[PDB]
Amino acid sequence: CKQLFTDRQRSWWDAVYSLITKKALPGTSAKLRSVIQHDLTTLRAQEKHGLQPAVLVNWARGLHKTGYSLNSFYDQKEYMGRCVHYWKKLLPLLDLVKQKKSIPEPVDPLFKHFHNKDIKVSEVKDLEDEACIAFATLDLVDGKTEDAIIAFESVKNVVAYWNLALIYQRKA
Amino acid sequence: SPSFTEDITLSAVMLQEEDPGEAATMSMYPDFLKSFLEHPSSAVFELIEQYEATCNTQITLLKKIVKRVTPGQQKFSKTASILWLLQQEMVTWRLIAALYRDRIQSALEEENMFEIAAPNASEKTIVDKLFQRDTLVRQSQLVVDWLESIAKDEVGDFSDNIEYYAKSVYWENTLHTLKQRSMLSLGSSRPLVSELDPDAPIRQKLPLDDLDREDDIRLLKYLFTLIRAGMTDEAQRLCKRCGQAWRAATLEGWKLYHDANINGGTELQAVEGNPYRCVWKTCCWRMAEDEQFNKYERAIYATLSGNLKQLLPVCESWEDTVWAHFKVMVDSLVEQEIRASIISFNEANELPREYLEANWTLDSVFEELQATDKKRVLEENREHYHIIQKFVILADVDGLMDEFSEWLSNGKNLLLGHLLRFMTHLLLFFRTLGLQAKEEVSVEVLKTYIQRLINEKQIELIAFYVSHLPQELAISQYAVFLENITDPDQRQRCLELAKEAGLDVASITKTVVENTRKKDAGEFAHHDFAPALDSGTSEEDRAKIDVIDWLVFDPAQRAEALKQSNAIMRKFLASKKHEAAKEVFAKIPQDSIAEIYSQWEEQAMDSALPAEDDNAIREHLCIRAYLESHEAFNEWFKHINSPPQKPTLVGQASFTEKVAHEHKEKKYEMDFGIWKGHLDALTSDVKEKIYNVLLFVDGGWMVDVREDTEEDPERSHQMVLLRRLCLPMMCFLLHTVLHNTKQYKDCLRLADIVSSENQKLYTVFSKTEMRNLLQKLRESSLMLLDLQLD
Amino acid sequence: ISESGAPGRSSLDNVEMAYARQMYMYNEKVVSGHLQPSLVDLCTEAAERLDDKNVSDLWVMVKQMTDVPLIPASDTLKSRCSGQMQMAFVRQALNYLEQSYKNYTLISVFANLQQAQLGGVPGTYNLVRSFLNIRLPTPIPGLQDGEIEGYPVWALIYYCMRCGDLMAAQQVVNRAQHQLGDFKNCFQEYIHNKDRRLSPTTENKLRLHYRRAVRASTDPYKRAVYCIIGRCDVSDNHSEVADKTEDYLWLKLSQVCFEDEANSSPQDRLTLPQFQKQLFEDYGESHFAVNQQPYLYFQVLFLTAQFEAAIAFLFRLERTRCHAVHVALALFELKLLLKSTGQSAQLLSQEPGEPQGVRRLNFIRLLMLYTRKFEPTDPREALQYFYFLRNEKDNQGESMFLRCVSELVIESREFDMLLGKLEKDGSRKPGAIDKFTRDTKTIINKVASVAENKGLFEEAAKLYDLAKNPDKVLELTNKLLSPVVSQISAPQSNRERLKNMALAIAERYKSQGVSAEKSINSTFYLLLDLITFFDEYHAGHIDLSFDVIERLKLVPLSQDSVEERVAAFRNFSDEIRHNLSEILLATMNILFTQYKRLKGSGPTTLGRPQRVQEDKDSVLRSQARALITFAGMIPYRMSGDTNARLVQMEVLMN
Repeated sequence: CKQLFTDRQRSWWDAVYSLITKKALPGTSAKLRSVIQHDLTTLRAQEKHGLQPAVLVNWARGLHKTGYSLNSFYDQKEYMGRCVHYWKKLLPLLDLVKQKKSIPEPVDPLFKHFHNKDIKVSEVKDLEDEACIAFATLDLVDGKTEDAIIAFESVKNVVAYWNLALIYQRKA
Repeated sequence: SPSFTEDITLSAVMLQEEDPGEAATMSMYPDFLKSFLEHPSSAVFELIEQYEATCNTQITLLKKIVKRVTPGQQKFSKTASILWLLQQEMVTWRLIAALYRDRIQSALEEENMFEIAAPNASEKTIVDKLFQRDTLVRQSQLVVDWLESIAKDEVGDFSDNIEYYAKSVYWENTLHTLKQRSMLSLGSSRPLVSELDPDAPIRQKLPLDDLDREDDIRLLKYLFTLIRAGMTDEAQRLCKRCGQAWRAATLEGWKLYHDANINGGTELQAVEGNPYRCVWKTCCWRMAEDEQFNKYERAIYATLSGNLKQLLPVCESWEDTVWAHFKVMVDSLVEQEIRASIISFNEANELPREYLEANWTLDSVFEELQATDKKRVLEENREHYHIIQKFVILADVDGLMDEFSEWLSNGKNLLLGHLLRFMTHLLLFFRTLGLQAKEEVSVEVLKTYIQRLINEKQIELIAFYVSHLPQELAISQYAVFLENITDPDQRQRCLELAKEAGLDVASITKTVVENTRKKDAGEFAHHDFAPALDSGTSEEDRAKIDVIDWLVFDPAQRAEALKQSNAIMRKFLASKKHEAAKEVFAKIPQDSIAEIYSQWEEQAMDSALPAEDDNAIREHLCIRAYLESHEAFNEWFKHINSPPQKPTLVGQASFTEKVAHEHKEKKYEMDFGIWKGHLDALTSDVKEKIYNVLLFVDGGWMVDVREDTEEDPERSHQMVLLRRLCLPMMCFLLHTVLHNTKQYKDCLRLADIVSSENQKLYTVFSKTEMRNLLQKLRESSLMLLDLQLD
Repeated sequence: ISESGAPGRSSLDNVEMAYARQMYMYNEKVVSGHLQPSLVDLCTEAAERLDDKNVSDLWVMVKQMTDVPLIPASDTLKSRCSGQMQMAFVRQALNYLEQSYKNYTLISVFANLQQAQLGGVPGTYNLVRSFLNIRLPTPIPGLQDGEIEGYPVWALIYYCMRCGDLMAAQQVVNRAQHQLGDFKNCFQEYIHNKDRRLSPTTENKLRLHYRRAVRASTDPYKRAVYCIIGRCDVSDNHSEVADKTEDYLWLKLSQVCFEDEANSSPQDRLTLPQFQKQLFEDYGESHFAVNQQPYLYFQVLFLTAQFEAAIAFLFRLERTRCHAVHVALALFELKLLLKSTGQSAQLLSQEPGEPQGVRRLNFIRLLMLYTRKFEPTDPREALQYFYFLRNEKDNQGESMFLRCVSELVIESREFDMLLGKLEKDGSRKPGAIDKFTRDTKTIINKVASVAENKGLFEEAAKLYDLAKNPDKVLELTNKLLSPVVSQISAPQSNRERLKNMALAIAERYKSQGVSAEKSINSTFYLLLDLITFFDEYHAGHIDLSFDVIERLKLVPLSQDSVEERVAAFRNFSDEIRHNLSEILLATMNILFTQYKRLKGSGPTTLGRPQRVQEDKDSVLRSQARALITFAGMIPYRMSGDTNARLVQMEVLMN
């Protein structure tokens, strides 16, 4: 079981590891840092976008699984911030897969394009609920508890009430 | 696609101003080119069918985009204008296809034969016989049917729109008033009617109810719109739905029996019509003379009769005008040829002698159309699409080319990209069919089309249209097209497109490089010319070094590539650019001549072997020798600047100091050994290469073998001057390099090689360089004398 | 379209001119420090003073609607998330719709005058009665009980309800003693209770009576009154669909409530998105024939809480985008309009879960199009727009306001009155932008740095001279004179004149005031001497170049001077190390010319005695030895050609 994806991800990981451990070349260090910064910006999705709805949903699911499994404070806040930063750009991509149109696939194949086809209207309600949860959590972090609890009572998701119970226990 | 539907549904209600017209115009070109390459000129029917399908598609797209908002702004106004121009272009394409079909059908029967002239019963047989005697009435009725189809297509879904308000009961108010008058003696204090028939008031000359008159006028408007389109089924359907079938029953008297029944088994088809068409058209002429009714009945009576005096204001549009004119002239001709040849005692149509003794042709139509005194028709006969239609119908050439010349002199203030594409396609179809135009207007059309193409960009559409141009102009324009090409992906895409279309992109790039060199006019020719005062590099060197990218991007013409490389290397050596020369030499491989002769021997063509291969071999060898000499010289100077690998006393007074001194001495000895070894090897190679040039009088660098070469006589003389100036310089540089190598066995001849073979006086040998290098030799000899040597 | 910025002084709109003047006065008051009243009242008084009446009344209505006691929110997202402010704004919109109907009745009375079928009489009840007599004085079919002075009691009650005159309704109820049934007490309670509290049992009984009997009478006014009283359905239409949607909207808002009050139950209330969709689709543009009167559409859109829809509608009109931007900046001052990124998308953007009408306004795209549709305009409106652009914080490096002002200054290239006049090398002056904003020195420095990075020389030098920065002035001077040193310096174009005037400005600035650092001044003097020797050599003179290069006292003179030359070379700069190539080239050219002249001149004849020739040869030997020792023991190497020419001149003088 070796390489179950695309060599681009392996090359990016190797470049990141080399730039971190200072195992690259001082001559091309400038262009290496530039490429790493561009890739990090594209991954964070704050200025340049071009990913996939499936990989963004996977990002959100992994972030939720890594955050709600522990009992922290600032770590959970950073996880929710990353979640809302991903959702603010996944929502426009999710608006296109609801009408049974074309999947917004990038020009560079990052994974095997044979299973990441988002066109089935099944968990779109759960995705919208998670996006609303991220929005309400960002509002509560920014000091908008009223709007946060209003959105939480409006939506119907178990993650919302779990985060609410965790916040209430921490406050107590 | 549901994307278009949802987009127009959102745009019909949104409050934004989005114009996808530019995107539609940019996307219609690749689809049109794909349809053109899929359907050639052979299957013209299927080609025009797919064209009409795609054109109706984009017309629906543009009309939806327009109707999605109120066209009040300039952008949407121009969009509606473009939509109308597209409708007109498509109707002109339909007319062109119809005319081409008619010409193809007539080309097989241009020549005929007459032998039967005895008449028989039923004038339909005489009409069918005369139809094959002259094609004028043939194309006349063809244009008539084409206009009828145009009206039918323009009517649209009116048959379904009628159902939204079709009535059923009529004369309700009249019946109520009559009932009131009969039951109470009141309610009709006005010129009342007698019967409830549509002809009773028009016979008694007393009307009633203005609302009923307005409803009848609207119903007559509907009947006129249904009949003008060439429909009768929907007409009688509406008649049976409402109750006014009297108009449909009356509009059935100008027909004729179809005498074709010969037995009882055949169906009875000779029941429609009447032999009283003469008195019918006479009564219609009298009605048109004393016309005093509504405009619609006046126009229908004018069309059924043919009185031009009252038809002049009856004609509403140019289509109706030309239809009425064609019908009138063909009817006059047919009735004249039928009556004057058989019997002429009762004039069915009151035509005087001035109209009876006049054979109408085809130019008279355009004559009266231009002579139309109406301002509307005068303005319509001076635009663009009307004159295009007129020229297409007339099949002229002189006036057409004159108007095209006036258009070209005016400029692009009327034509557009789609217009130019349609014109180019029409010209190509005409040239494929028959005849041609002029070379000047042809090359003007081609250059305008390729200019519009390069303005619209899309590199996937330029190669598929450049091939239609003549080879010379096509290559000359593809040169400028490829001069501005970047990105490796786009470069390889253009390469694949050219290879698929069949264009010689290799020779195109070669001509590009040749034109750039001719525009630069070289750099100090091929002779060492020092610049005046202090100055940097030339402004053309940047372009010369940047043009090598697209040249090396295609590894196929290695011979010409190395020839141009040697040319630019000579130019750089003349204009002082040894650094760039060294960088280019390090970038290019060393087995260039090897690959050259390998390709030459693999192409299986040794019968026409010139001297360019040997010239390139000699040029590359001389360039490599000069670069090796220069690198050896600068390495020797850098080693002289560095400590000369000698135990130099720098202060020794401790154990660590003496250990460091011994280590430095060992390192210096090793470096000196390596330096002497490699310098002796390189200098022995340079001397072995030089020994074959010393015996010559002139020189021996960048020379030629025999005739038939790429170099010019002027370039040959420049290279001869350069080699004559460089031979003593190269020999002196070799002697200077061969000095500190501690091997004077091959240097002891320096005391006599100065005044050796020199028949030519020191004139054009550049006194500065030779004096400087002789001084360098003297300094090296003094250094060797200090280091113990003669 | 809109009132774009005219190039310089020209002709603009009086409305925009007055608004810019009022914004200038507001900025002046802000700079002074005194508390400002409100720009809304100033805009209202300006619209009242101007000859325009329709837009003046529109802005009066907008001001009277915004002057409601509501808490100022932060963004449209927060406004739509908060629930209390939504119902408060809905109640205020209903009250203002009642007031607007009362004002329309007053206007109709003023138009009908007094002596015209019982004209208007002072007093609310008398005015309502006069309006009823003007509309329909005849008894409408479907009358119950009696009448008040022969007037339809049901129509009078409906008119009182539509006008909102609760005191007039109370007077009508008190006057209708025996002219009505046993519902006078219910009417009085419904009028006196603002929250509509008239017993739930009585409300249910009235609803049942309306559903049973009052369902087919010929009195639309009575039917609507009974429906409003009984609280039935959500919409009850009789004969209001006739280019008068105000009454229909009022009835819908009165029959539909967001919060559950008295007699509240399903199938009797709706949501705000429902009315939004109803007004956007069925009552949209080119649907209900409302394009001829866009003011009513804008009013109903602002009343139904559709600020983004109203802004888009006002922007879509002709000669109205200016007023749209004005109301947008007014709402921004009042703290509204949610910010949204995007520079190429449309203005109306939304997210999954947002209703129609309340969308996310793309403020970034709005500012982008506003800046793109403008030309080099007047400085007053420029500062008025900068006062609003500076309110935005940093967004992905720098700021949008800074980028906009940089683009504007690099497109205008003018600062003699906006930033400060210059006599020849003076300081800065309190310009227009300086009299309102501080940090002017840093702003000018950043602008000049941006101009230098783009490709500006003379204007950037003038800007730095105005901002008083000798370090940066000398830095840019050296950076602009370094590449020209490599090429020729003869008067052939304009670059030499530009560098000459720049050098003159720099030297006069250094003479009048404190110059730059020690190394910077040393490099400046070095470059001055070098360009002097360069022009002296290019002019065709050799002895002058020789004597100036000997008096420079910085070239390698002798072996004892090579040491100090190398010691001083370690304290040079990149330009001082780069121009050495051209310096040595010019030196070797001059030396070769001198040697050629000496060789052409006879040793014993044609002048020049043998002793002078020997002295010149010895000084050439010394100069060559010093130069070659320098070039050999400096820790810097260049190219093979330069090295070969160096050794060539070394042995020529050797």
